Amino acid sequence: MEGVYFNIDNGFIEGVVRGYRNGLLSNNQYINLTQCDTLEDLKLQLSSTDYGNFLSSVSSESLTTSLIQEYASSKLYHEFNYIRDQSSGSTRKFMDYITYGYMIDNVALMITGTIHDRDKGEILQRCHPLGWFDTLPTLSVATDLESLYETVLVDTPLAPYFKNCFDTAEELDDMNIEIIRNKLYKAYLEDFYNFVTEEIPEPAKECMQTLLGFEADRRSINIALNSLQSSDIDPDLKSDLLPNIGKLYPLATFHLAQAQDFEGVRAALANVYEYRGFLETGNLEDHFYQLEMELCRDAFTQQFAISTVWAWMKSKEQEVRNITWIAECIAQNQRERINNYISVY
Amino acid sequence: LEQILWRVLRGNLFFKTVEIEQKNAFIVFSHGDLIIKR
Amino acid sequence: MATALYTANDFILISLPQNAQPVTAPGSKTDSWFNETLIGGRAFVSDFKIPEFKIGSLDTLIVESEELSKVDNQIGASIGKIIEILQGLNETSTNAYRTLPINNMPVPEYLENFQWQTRKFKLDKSIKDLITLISNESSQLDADVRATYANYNSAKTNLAAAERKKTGDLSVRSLHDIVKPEDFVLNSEHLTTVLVAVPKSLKSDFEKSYETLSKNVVPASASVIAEDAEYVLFNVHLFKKNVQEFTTAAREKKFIPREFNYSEELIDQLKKEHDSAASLEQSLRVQLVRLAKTAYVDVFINWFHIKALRVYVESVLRYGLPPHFNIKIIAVPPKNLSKCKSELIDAFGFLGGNAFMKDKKGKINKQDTSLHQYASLVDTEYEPFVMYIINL
Amino acid sequence: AEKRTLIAVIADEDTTTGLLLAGIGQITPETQEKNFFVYQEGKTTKEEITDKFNHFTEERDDIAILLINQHIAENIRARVDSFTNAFPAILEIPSKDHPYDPEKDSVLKRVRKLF
Amino acid sequence: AKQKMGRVMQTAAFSLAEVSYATGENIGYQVQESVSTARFKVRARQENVSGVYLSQFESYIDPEINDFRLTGLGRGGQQVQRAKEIYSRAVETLVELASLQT
Repeated sequence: MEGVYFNIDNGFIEGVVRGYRNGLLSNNQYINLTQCDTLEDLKLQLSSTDYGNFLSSVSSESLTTSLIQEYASSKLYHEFNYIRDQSSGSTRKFMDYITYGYMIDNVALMITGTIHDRDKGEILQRCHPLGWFDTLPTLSVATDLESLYETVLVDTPLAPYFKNCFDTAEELDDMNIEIIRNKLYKAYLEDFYNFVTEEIPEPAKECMQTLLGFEADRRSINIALNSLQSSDIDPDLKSDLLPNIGKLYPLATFHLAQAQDFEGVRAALANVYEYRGFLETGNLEDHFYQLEMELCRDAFTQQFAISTVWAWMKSKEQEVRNITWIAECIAQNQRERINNYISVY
Repeated sequence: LEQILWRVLRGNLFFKTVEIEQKNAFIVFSHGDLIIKR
Repeated sequence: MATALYTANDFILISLPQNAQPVTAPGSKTDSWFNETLIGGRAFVSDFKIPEFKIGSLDTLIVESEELSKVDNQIGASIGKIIEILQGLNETSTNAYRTLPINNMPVPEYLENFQWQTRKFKLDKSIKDLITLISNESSQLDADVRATYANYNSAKTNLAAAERKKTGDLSVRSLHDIVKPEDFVLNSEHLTTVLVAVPKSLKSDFEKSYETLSKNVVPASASVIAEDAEYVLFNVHLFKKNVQEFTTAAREKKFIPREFNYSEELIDQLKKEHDSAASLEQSLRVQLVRLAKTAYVDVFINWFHIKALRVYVESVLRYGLPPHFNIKIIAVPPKNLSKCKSELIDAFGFLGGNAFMKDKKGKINKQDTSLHQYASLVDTEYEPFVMYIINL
Repeated sequence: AEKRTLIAVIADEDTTTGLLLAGIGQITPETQEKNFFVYQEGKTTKEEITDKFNHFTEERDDIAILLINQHIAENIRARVDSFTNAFPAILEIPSKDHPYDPEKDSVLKRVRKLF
Repeated sequence: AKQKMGRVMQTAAFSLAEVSYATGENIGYQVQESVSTARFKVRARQENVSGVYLSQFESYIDPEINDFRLTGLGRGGQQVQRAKEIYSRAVETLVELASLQT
């Protein structure tokens, strides 16, 4: 409903997130940036965004490799640490779990990579509000479940890696970052439905349920398509099968994902999606990005709710990859393949 | 199940017999002299 | 069932010996038991027998049966791929090309008159070379329609790439269809042509700030020479040295600068690329339609001959003695193959054995595993006699 | 006869990551030493590239062709120009974000003299 | 062949650098840690039509050697798998073009 909630904490974070969300790359800037092939036309459209402040300070016409990583790291750190540092209450505490869930995937791969005997001297942050030297090196250096639970217990609130460490303590899911990443993606998908069901009374959310259901179905279809041709075990949980809409069964997703190759769950889930009968990874990769990009601009119309900040925090992952692919492709003198096929932003 | 798999993968070109042993089971099949490899 | 069956009739291919009889009618022929004892009295029986081929031994018959089953499954998938490729072009509906006369004759009349007649096949050669030649001809016929569909998709992608240069948003498009000798002068090094894309709200700001946007400009050039759906196109003439200051003031004014140069070869190649892509896609669709129709007809005839040879090899390998048997095709109506399959399987199930007979009806296929095919090399359903399910 | 199946790679992290993802090299478990050396932009020195090229050139016999970039090969042009044996062969290719140069080819200098 | 191999290596390095920069994580550490076998190998053969002996190379791919476990992280897994397949497809033509140097 509307007119019954007076949360000033969501109104302050909605205005602080709306101030950075106002001067951002919209769908017209991405459509004009994808069709553009000039340095002045590409730098002029991307220069008016939040990531274009570094291009305004340091003027350039050709996008470099280190400049896109430094501008994307400063844009993500300024868009995440600035909004997270200025928020308080249940809005900041609930907003910290979204960054902790995104940083838990890199923290689990760094923790498994530390026991895997791999080199590590630089780690990029996508949506993690904490740096890779304060919280990531302590959890990555520790290899025991008692030290990971003790280090996870010091943080407030608890991160999602405690349940993955508790499930992985008995050796019930996998001994790699693949099955722990799929089970962590399924538990992260269930945590959004639990938080959306818990916050359904005070805040009114309608676009967050459709964006969470479409992002959960596209994340389950992308997780099932990612385990295809990769030697996925049928007994272990690796396809991310779970009920989130009502038209996706676990036997159809895991059976069609593992060794069956049955795209009936895509057409049975919906007919307005980009891929419902396709079987190629190239068209399914652009169709999953076009389906995940939808429900983002329409969710930004409503204000005074965390559903707009939930899709706005998830839009920076596709916007950073689209801006990095468009800036690297246009700066590298080449044509975009995944960015040219996508039209929904 | 071996007779069902042999009948499903080779048709009716075999013999289905069973003999009680001391546990074990005595089986015997009959076919051509040139189909010993198959 | 089938991926291309919408309103087509179903047929069941059965094979039995010439001295067999049913279990529900002792002392009666199989033709009278199929015609009179059929479910509902509307069962249509047609001849499906063919001439016998030279057999060397059972070892070559087993490998010919496995290669005939794999070539029958590959021809069945190749027929559905050409049927889906022909249905995707919008040249055949869900009630045409599945229930109409194919090969200039009906499905029951052409199937009843199919006595192993070919124009490139013989009756004294090996069946393995004819089945492999038919499977290679159907695979090449489906590969030709797939290559024609890929070339039509590439021509449609080239036409879609030329459509962005032909019109749309002024970000990659260049004016090559509205250029004249009175709006763009590039005959000397003093004057040049620079395009500036401005919005509808910023038209007065670009028209008023056009004189102060750069030094050495040409007045009276504020006109709508081109129009878009997100911005307006304006023409401005100035020196080449002032393009950096005009582009800097245009970028500071929140405008969209366009890099365009006066050249007839760019507009001629830009129009010739879209015309060649449109003519190439238009010829590729017309060639792909007839190639898909001829590949569908040749894949249908090769699928029918491969199905008859696979049914004869499966009946000869599964039956043993005698070498000759009664092979016919029974035409069933739509949504009636379960009763004829359960009655024919229950009636003819006692011929093979009482331990390998089970109740089954219809044909249920799956994406993970195609069932009800009677495969002799992979795990699938099996019956006492030769039984094949064909869904048109 | 065939006595080498692995290929050495000495390039940037993008080309070395694509070549390692393609499966041209691997890590032998007999000594726990990889068959490739990643070149960090500004992090590695010329002594590690010359030690890795010297260890992969004569210290190993399973390397069929030794890959080297034009930018990384310029700092090792003395040791790369001094090595002219075909076992393993040295193929100078263009580096990432760099154009083709005829002066960065050791085979072109010896092939140019007395051609 | 050195110019075409340099152009194809520049395109494959640009696509792998675009996929690695778009992934947002160190893909080289996970690819180097998960890489313990050689999927694409070469065969040394003696094909000499001349006064002396020549060295030839033939590209071979193992059928049991599947794709490396580097996918399954959401959107970056499909781009890493397609970048690995395009990197191997460019690496086969790069080795086949660079085989004549010996």
